[PDB]
Amino acid sequence: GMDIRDFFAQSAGRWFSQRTSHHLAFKQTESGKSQLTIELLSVDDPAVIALCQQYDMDPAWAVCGARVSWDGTHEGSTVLVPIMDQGSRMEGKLLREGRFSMGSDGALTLITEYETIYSEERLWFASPNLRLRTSILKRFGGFSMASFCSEIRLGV
Amino acid sequence: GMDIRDFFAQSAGRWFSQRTSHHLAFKQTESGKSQLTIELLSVDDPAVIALCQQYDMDPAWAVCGARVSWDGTHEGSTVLVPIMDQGSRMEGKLLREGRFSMGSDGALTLITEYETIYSEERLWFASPNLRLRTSILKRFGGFSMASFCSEIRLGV
Repeated sequence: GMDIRDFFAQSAGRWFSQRTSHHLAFKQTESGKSQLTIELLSVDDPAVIALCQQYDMDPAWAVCGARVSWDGTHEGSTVLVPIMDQGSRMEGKLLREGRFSMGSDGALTLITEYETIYSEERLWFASPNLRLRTSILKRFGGFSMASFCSEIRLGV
Repeated sequence: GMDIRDFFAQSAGRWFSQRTSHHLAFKQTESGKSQLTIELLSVDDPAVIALCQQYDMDPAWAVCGARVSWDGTHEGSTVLVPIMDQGSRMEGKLLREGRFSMGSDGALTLITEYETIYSEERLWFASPNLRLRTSILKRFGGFSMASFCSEIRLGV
């Protein structure tokens, strides 16, 4: 019964991420460990504002933001900012430095599609310290990748 | 918007299964390929009846059944039979040779818990020829396993 802002807040913190990807066509599989740092940003934060106008958007719509940093294979940091839909607290657009949807079950779904490339990710908490996510990648008329991630909260 | 019977019918067929499991506590991971054969059984089928009475159940409740066979590491075959809930076509009990729940999104959820061991699996179709499933295993007060499976329909 939580919304995006709640989901974003919950995600905040340091996590150990274990990723496994299945390459459908080649019946292969590659896995990789990684560290993740999710810090919730306030609508006031300059990073948020920058992204909004960047996407030609008004910061008055940004409900919150987040800075996701990783490390492990490659590494970096990106900022995400959700823009609400007409009178909605569950669906809208997600600005990346794509569309999102919060569901009754408390799981977030992200969808970004260009032309032949469709990407669908689903994130959810199995525990306040266990975030999981699945995803599929469709490309040139065929599914090409299916992935899973286990993220356990670190602490410190 | 499909129900169990529909989900069971859809699952029927031969599939190539790719499984990856993440062992949380030890930050490990093991993957394995496998073949799967799902044949839908009718309430009339003797295998179904046997299981019902076996679970001290009346075959008049069984909406359908299924024989799941696999191969690859270990191998075998088991039968599953869903028993409906009072005036319900989405939730109920699942007899294994545990509780189930069909959702609006068309994804099935299976839950079986003894005492300290909790098991939650979620199956769904990303395509009529792509069935996916995630799961978590809680044991002795701690999550111990998270898994993902990609199943692409074979044919023949």
